[PDB]
Amino acid sequence: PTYGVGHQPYRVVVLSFELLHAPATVCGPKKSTNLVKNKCVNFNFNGLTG
Amino acid sequence: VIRGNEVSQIAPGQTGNIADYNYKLPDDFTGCVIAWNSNKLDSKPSGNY
Amino acid sequence: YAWNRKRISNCVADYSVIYNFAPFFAFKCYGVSPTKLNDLCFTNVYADSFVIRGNEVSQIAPGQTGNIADYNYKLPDDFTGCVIAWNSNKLDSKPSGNY
Repeated sequence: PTYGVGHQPYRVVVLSFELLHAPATVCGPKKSTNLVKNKCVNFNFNGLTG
Repeated sequence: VIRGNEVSQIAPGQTGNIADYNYKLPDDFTGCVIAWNSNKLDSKPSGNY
Repeated sequence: YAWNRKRISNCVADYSVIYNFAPFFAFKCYGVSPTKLNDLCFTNVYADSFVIRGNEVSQIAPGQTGNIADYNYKLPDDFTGCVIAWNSNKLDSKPSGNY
């Protein structure tokens, strides 16, 4: 503990994400919206807007 | 748990000792790297061996 | 204002032992990278030593003006070197004042 800041301990936790290639299993807390058809609409299909 | 000098080595494209012999990140890495100092928990006057 | 320059030549140098000597965070480099510093051969290297405050470490960059960089230690616009900086409170400070 008397060492300098360059030799101080560091606890490193890294996260590795996986892009959408599978059915999505982890998503955020947003509530889903009922589907609409045959209308001009904004959509969000598992993070794919448009 | 790594030393404070090896924080910059945990990145895509880095080379050295930890990045070549302990833990290597891919070049197509997509994630977040979190590092925080732990001088209270992981340090001993006799040494955390 | 009275910084010393030491000439280093006619030797081989290993740059992986720098981190075990001083408690610094990381290198800052202009024109080169510290990872590939051991992969090529040079002609001459020099070492400069001085002590400044923590508010004036930003004046050790090329193309920067101020107080240290204007009248004490000015860097070239085509500087191709690496600058190491670390904190030293147990050696460069006194309770009575290191003047």
